[PDB]
Amino acid sequence: NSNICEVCNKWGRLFCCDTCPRSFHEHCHIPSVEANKNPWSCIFCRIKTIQERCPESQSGHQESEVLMRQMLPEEQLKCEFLLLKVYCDSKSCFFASEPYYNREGSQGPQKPMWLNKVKTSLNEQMYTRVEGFVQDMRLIFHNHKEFYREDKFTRLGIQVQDIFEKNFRNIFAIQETS
Ligand SMILES: [Zn+2]
Ligand SMILES: [Zn+2]
Ligand SMILES: [Zn+2]
Repeated sequence: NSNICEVCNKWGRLFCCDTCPRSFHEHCHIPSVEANKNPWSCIFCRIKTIQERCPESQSGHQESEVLMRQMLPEEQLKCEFLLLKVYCDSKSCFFASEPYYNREGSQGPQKPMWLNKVKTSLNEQMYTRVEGFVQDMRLIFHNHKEFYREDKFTRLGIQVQDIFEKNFRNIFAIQETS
């Protein structure tokens, strides 16, 4: 197995996947690495299994259909993996914890949002449809773009949104378009 966490790329107290060479810190994995279970399969492996069991799940889908899906166990897992893919980028540090807003010439957002809040919300089963999760994730980057206006720091919102969107299209097998 790898000797660094797949998500944060640091060593430490790592839990190893039994079906692939990835390793994780306990709270870097989503959901947090389970107490017992031997063997243990990581989220990458669990998603791969869904795909292998139903190869047709990879045919293209309309975003609007994906968003209306109820958060059954497979959709819950897919959103957890999508969230984890965002944390895998180092620029996610900017969006992880609760923000505050005091910049001359801007006003903070009406509805602040951050990754760890989405993480808690998924853990607590607060989202009933995929749309709930996706709306909160997109709000993170939208709030950032609006607040930072012309400061070049706005680009960090663009960059991490692009990671989110590419992974959303992959995980939920959104029909490819130009
Ligand atoms: Zn880690
Ligand atoms: Zn694995
Ligand atoms: Zn099938």
